[PDB]
Amino acid sequence: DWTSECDVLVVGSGGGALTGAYTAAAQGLTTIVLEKTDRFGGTSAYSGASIWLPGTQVQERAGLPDSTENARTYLRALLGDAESERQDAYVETAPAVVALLEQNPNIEFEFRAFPDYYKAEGRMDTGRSINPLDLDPADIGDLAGKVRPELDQDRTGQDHAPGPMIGGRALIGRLLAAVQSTGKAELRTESVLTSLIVEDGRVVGAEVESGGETQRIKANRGVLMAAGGIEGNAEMREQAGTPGKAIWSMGPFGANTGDAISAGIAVGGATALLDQAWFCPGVEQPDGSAAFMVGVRGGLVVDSAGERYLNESLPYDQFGRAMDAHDDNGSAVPSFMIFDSREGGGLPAICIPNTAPAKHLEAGTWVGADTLEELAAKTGLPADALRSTVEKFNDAAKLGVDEEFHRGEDPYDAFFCPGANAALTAIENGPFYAARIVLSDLGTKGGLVTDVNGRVLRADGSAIDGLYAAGNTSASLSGRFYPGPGVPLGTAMVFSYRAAQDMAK
Amino acid sequence: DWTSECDVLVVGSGGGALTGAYTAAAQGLTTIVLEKTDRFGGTSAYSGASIWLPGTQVQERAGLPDSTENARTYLRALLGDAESERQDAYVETAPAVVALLEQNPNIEFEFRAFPDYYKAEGRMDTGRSINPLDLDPADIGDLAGKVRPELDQDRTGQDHAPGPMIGGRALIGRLLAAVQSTGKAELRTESVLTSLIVEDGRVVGAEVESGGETQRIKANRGVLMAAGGIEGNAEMREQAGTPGKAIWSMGPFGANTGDAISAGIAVGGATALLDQAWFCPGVEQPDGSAAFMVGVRGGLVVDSAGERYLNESLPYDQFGRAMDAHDDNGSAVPSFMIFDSREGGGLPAICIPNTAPAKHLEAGTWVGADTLEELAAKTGLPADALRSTVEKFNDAAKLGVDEEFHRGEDPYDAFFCPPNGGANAALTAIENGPFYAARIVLSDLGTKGGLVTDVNGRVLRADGSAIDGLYAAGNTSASLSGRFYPGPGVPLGTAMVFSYRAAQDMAK
Amino acid sequence: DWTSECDVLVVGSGGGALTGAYTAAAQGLTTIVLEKTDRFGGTSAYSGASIWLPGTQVQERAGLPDSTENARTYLRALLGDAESERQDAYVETAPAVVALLEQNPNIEFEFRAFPDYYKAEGRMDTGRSINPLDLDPADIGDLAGKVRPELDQDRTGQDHAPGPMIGGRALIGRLLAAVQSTGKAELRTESVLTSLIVEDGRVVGAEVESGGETQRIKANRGVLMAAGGIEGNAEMREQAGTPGKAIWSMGPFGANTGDAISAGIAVGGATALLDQAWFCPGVEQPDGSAAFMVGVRGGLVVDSAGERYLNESLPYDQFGRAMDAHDDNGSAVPSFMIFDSREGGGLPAICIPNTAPAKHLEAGTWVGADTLEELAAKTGLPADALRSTVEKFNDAAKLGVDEEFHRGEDPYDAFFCPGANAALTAIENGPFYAARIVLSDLGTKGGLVTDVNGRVLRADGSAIDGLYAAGNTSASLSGRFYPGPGVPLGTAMVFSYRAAQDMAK
Amino acid sequence: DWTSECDVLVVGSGGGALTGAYTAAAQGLTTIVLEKTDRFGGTSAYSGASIWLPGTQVQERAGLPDSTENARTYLRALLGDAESERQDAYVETAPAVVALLEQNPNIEFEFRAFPDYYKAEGRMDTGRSINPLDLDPADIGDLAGKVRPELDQDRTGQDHAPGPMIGGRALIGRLLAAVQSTGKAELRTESVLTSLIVEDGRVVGAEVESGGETQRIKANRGVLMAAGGIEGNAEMREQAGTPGKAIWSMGPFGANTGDAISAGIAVGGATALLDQAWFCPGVEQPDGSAAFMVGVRGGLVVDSAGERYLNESLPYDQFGRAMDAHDDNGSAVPSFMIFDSREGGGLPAICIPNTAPAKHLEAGTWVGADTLEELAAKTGLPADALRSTVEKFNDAAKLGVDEEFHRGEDPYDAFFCPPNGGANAALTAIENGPFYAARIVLSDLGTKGGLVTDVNGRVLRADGSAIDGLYAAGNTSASLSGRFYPGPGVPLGTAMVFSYRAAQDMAK
Ligand SMILES: [Cl-]
Ligand SMILES: [Cl-]
Ligand SMILES: [Cl-]
Ligand SMILES: [Cl-]
Ligand code: NA
Ligand code: NA
Repeated sequence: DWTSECDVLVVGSGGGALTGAYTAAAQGLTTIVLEKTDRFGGTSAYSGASIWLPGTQVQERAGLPDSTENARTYLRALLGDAESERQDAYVETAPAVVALLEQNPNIEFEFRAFPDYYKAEGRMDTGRSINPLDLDPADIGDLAGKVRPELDQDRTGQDHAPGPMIGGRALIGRLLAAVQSTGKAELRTESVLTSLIVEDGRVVGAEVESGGETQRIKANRGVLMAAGGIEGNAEMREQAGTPGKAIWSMGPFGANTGDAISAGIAVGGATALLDQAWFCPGVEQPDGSAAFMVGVRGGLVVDSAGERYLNESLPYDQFGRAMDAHDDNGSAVPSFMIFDSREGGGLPAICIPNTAPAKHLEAGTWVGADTLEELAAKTGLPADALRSTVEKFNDAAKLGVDEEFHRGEDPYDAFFCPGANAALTAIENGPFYAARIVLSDLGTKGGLVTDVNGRVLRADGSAIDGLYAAGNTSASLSGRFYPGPGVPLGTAMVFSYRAAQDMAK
Repeated sequence: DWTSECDVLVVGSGGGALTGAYTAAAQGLTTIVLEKTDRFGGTSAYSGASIWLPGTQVQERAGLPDSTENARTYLRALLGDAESERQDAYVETAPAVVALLEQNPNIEFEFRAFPDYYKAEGRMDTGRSINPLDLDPADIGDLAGKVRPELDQDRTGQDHAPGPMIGGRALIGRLLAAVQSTGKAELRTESVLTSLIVEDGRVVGAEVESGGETQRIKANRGVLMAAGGIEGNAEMREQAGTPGKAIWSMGPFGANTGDAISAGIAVGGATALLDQAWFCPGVEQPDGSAAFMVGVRGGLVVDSAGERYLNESLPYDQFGRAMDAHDDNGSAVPSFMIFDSREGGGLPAICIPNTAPAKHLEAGTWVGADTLEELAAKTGLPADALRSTVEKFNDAAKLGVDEEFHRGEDPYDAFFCPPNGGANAALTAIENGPFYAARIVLSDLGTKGGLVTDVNGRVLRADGSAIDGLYAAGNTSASLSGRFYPGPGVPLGTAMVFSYRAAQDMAK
Repeated sequence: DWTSECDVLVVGSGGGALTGAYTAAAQGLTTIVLEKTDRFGGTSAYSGASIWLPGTQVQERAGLPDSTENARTYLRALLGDAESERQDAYVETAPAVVALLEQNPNIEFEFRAFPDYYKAEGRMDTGRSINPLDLDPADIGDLAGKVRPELDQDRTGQDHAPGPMIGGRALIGRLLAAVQSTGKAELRTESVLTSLIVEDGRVVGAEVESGGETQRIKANRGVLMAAGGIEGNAEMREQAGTPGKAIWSMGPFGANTGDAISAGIAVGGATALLDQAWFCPGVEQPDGSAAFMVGVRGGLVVDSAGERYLNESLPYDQFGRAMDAHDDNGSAVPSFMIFDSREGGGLPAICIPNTAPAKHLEAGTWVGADTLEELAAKTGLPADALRSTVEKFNDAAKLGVDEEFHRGEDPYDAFFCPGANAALTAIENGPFYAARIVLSDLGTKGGLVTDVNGRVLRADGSAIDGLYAAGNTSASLSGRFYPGPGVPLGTAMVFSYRAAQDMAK
Repeated sequence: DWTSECDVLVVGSGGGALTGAYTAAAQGLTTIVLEKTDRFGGTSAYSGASIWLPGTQVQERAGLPDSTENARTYLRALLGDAESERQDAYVETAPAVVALLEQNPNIEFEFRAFPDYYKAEGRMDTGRSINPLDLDPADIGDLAGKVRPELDQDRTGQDHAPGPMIGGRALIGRLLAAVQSTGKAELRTESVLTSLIVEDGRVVGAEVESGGETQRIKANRGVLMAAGGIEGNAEMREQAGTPGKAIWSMGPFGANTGDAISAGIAVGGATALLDQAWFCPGVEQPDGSAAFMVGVRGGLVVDSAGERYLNESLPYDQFGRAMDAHDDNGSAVPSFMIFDSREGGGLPAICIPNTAPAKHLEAGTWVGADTLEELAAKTGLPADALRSTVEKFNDAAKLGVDEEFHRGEDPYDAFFCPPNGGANAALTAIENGPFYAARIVLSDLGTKGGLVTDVNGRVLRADGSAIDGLYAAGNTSASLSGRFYPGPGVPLGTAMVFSYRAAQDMAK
């Protein structure tokens, strides 16, 4: 009947999942971690591993003037009372999560400056998020080769490049080492959750595919599903009304297809926010995929009418949401980023992965021209509107003020730029370029409804015993907002920890 | 006649070239740097930026027990008296080069452990080489985007990945910022030396292609040619008898085609060591290129007879030279690296660039099999020999001693191995299938033959006389190291010292 | 005539002096540093090496929300307009000093939390001061053995203990290595300034004793005198009306006897603030010296009448100034710190150097008793007043409020303490102890009048050509205030730098 | 009858004792720790807290190429088959001890480079030992003040200096916090074991003095005696034939007077190796005591005949043993360390505690002179021999080779030497006067002879049988290392492994 048995079954291997697994395994509960693909970490591995866990011992070490209450105030100011109990659990539990994790020899974080994303009471203009320290891959042995590589390697048929493991690779490599060190955890790759097993109304285990064979794994205390969102599943996204496209998602291709959300729905779990994502502008690639565009430091962006319609320096989720709001049957998706040869043909932003300009020009995702009139012809933009847009923006750059969209009036805008306003630079030294910008995502954020301890709830608010969800398998407490750097990982980690604690009671 | 004029004309933009440029420009000499391609740095940018500049203030700050004389002793012990004057200039000048460079706010180095490569008096088992600190690209402005990206990006149609600039990218980014900061230097890309201009027997400038137009650039004090070797030029390699192949070279494809060496020969420069390179084993790629294989930590290697013939843990140049020495009509090039599934299908070494196993297996550069007999059939190796080779190696791993090739009896062999191995961290049994065989070819990190030079980088004629106004350093010059790669950073260290000395000579 | 020549002659080898020397030597000026004793560093070597240099790249790395203007506002709020130009130069120049120093491979700093000392607009409750990184003594070669050792070694006939060089020893060891690295500087020990040499009204060099021989050293650009204060000169202190005593000073015994201040007076330099010091409470030692008492976390303090008279948690300079104000009798100098056995007999504060309780008890600097009545008899304190004082304090601890002196109503009070108020802890588990507390100092702060570039001024405000002063050789811009951690070193370093820059013009 | 009762009674509070206590208390056994003095930690607190626990998770996290088997090979190569079972238990159990301890939130270690002490198969030239992380005293509350301070404070009437707790202070502070955190342990100071209580041939408890009153404490599972060696007991040392002197021992004055070893003998425990110690050269102090001399980086050493007789750069135990071997009725004890004014009068080594040169000169433990002839007169050395010895050594320094004692031919010798020496960083000419001679005596870091034990720490009788209920570890026990100090951290590492194993045995 049962192929194996454990106390805590964890589905997925991102930051949340591994934090849940660690929490369970470190207090003596036998734990099995199931990863679908041949690598641990998912999108978490791709990430910069900024983590929004405020008011902890990490920020105390840095002498940061902030607190749990200040962070609570910020969330409340942005999110309102919707999900206030989960907002409270999120900020209140951050210190304990960080304390537990840093008690492991394989884990250490530090504060790294990066501004919160909205002007509101409680905002930190320099940020409050933390990051794992760089990791020498030699220091975790055979685990390094099981961590998913960064986007710049993973989508070009490559494994890790020669430096240290940084960002998400450090996060996942350190979490894995921690989980392994407990001696209470079994880490499996190529093991796919297919359905949950329910007895007398309680989730008691799961059915799983690996090795072509199907298995049944018993979970005495519970199942934590932290297996990502629906971002890779075009059908679910289209049914939910999610903007963007699977092909533009920055999740690992084919990994996060909503399997855990579906398995949860099948046993009665309610869902929410399925039309929402962690949005970002994406630089369209030759193969139809996208690259995360972050840290804009020049150029401007136009809709298909050749006009500016947003502050290009906006945090990525707000940028993406403005694309979607402006879009009318494709007038803003794609949009076009217009820039000159100031950076030798390079686009003035950080693009992940970072495809050379020559490949884009060869494929036609970018076009270049000696004049704006010619650029307009090649892109389908109106020449007069485009010329007029650029002249107006260049006047704004001269004055150092953008009266139309107020670019360069916020610490986030200034943060990425080294004239009168560092964020406003004239577009004037040809050749000129236009890059297609699409509506990408860093995962979706809709999913199973959960309570403050990660328990999956039915439509009436009752808890499905034995079943927990966190990360993008769960509907985010953040609703339509991306409050600052590290919220996706921070929420994932806090609720995975709380789920494991609940299972331990 | 002249399109522009400067005091010091530098051809190339690797570590050496930029160090020469900095040295000239920082003491007031107007300098022009010509880079052939659209990015600065060449192979130097690809490098790990380990630099063998011993006995300097950098190693003092690490409390390293070493000195100029200890380093001199090591070179002498390996190289003998051949080029002893240039050996002396190399070690004696290192401290002044480092001191000059670290004076610049854009440049700082630190010691990083990595062992010297030969057992000899003066060897540092932990190393003595230094590296530039990681560099936030934001700290050098628009120069970051002009630095050539790492191999793992540059050969897949990509620009820099998101972290800091490290290794060669930090080296070149910092050097460029230093050169720019002088206010005496002009840095040019897509500018190609075609020939040297000689008046009354003196090199007085150069002819250069850029923008489809040809230019003539006057050099009042001299021309420093640090434009790399012949690695990318199959013809020059074949004429010279150089082993390996241009496509297997780890230099940037098409950059280093021996142009400066040819230009030097054309004005009377003598050459030497043209059959020599900085060799390394390369993991054959699906497209016929190679990947630098360094830091071997498992597996074994066989020739086409299914037998071991070298210590697989040898420093890369010695490994390469052993392939070439063993090779008889292709019996050792390619060789086959045999490994098991201990690392989940990964090859137990550092491969640059790091192509995923699945691509290799799809292309057939690697083959996998559940047994050795089958692995032998898929590679052409004799099954009995292969099986026997692996059993014997596995016995050696059990005992912790390799009596046949003495692998794991040297700090270099140990340095790259992970913990919790056996008796000998370099000897790990090949026993948990599936088993794999990867083709290994004779790659290079540049060639090291070229124009004959003196202690101040001046290009010499066959009779030993100096061609006035003409200097060479880096792989445009014949290396003082001859047939030896003494330790980490010798190619960059020699390039940097002699570029500095050339610029100092021009300043007299 | 002249024994040697240099561009810049620096007298002293504390943080200021070496920073001045570095600034000169790093831009090509030949520099000679003269240290009186056989070790470099003076009191600076003894220090914790907290440095109040606000709004620099160091605090930017830590994401600290502060700025030059915020720091300027704080000084102005405390100090008023007296010395406003020098207040401006101090805060405005801090970034450049830090930038120059961190450009040297031997120097790096980091922010370390430690609150500013007064409630006022611009205060950083977590601080804004910075510290040199720990230094492995092996990394600076033979220089390590030329750095003065910490107080816990230096006053017991010892050289450096085995760990890294930290605090002032790291500051001085890194500054020395930086100065040496320039190849433009000569570092001399056992070389004592005796008088300045003036030609045509310009200071052109100095007369110096070393090796029993007197020398004359020519200074082409100038002489920087950063040779400490008058703290070790009982006569100068008495003449000036400086409270405390030379033996109680935490300066190195006999080093800082006001030599440079006298030499300056002798060529026409005006002086100011000579009755002022950087004050601190000191734990009286068996040999009549003192130990810096900092980070009070328990106990209470009484005058000779057995009554509390100050907030015992005050920053040290305010504590010291309150002792002096209350002491119109020897009634407050000594005072008595009353504590119980909560810390096993240890005094609840940090004492530098840290003499064992058993030595104090043996010498009678401390007394112990099973009751307060007996403690009073052994100390001379009135028993009833003492008992009553402790009971009242204990009631305050119970309520969590000290109505009499408002202890525990400030971030500085809280910072050092791990009931209702962490700073108020009942004194109730015997045996009970009384330790004598005297009015110590961390150097005096009166001296030669100087301008924004460190030039020594005459009584009419005119500058004595060729002559500069900084650190405690100079009258501090801070007047009667110690604004926060690192002001003594920060002012010393900024004005030494500015002096060297002025000499370079 | 019984004053109190516990499952496991631990005598002593050094690293071993507290590790035993933790092991017992963390798995639910009630534990009482008895410390004789008013501070916890003993010599362990004084130590650098290097710990030789190879092949554990700690060295894995540093990527160190080493293993259990490599370590086993090293011990076997030095020690031979004598105590091979205990050698095996030591290396095999290290990982589990580390794992258990690092599971506690108060404990974390890291690898720190420091070479193993002998040239032999399995030596790590960089070392394999680990150290506790620096500890903020605020993180363990009232326990910090109960930890014995470092030597540089403890022997001058001082408590902890102002930095973090490091070395032994960190080790003991973290262990204490871990023990306390179990909620199963009672930590007592000023509680002195006087004798063991035996019923029907089983040790069932102990008699203990504290508060002037005598107590009887029942131990249901057993008594672990980890109360140090005989180092502080001149009578026991003289009876055993131990070289050195109590007054020169680096143990805390009066703490380790062999009380547990005597108590064990009294109930039938056999003893071994009582004439052995963990030896070191000691710089003789004004008060007749000594200071650990480690990390020699200059000077030379002579016997009373003014001649060199050993490699001065030898690891401390080998240095000490060479003094003892050469000594003939005081010809080598004291020896004289001869040095010049290169370091301003400082002795070229690390001395713990670090008494200023002026105090030595004032007391006459050191003498200074402008010439070697005079230095000789003041020390009782022959002038000609001394002069000749120094001239010969200076020639060796010039050549960079010491043909007589081969100093500077080993990674340990090099490890402590600053840069920019000459040919050999360990050999520096003695030539810039004044010249100094410092008296060097035969100090110790504890003795290593004591009660015979098995792989689980059980005290054995002369016939090899185990005394039920009785365990010993650390220097209360005879060391498995015999006459050898294999590398850094062996005294603490053995103490900790056998204390853990004893507690595990008691838990069965
Ligand atoms: Cl983020
Ligand atoms: Cl190299
Ligand atoms: Cl301060
Ligand atoms: Cl040791
Ligand atoms: Na790539
Ligand atoms: Na001391």
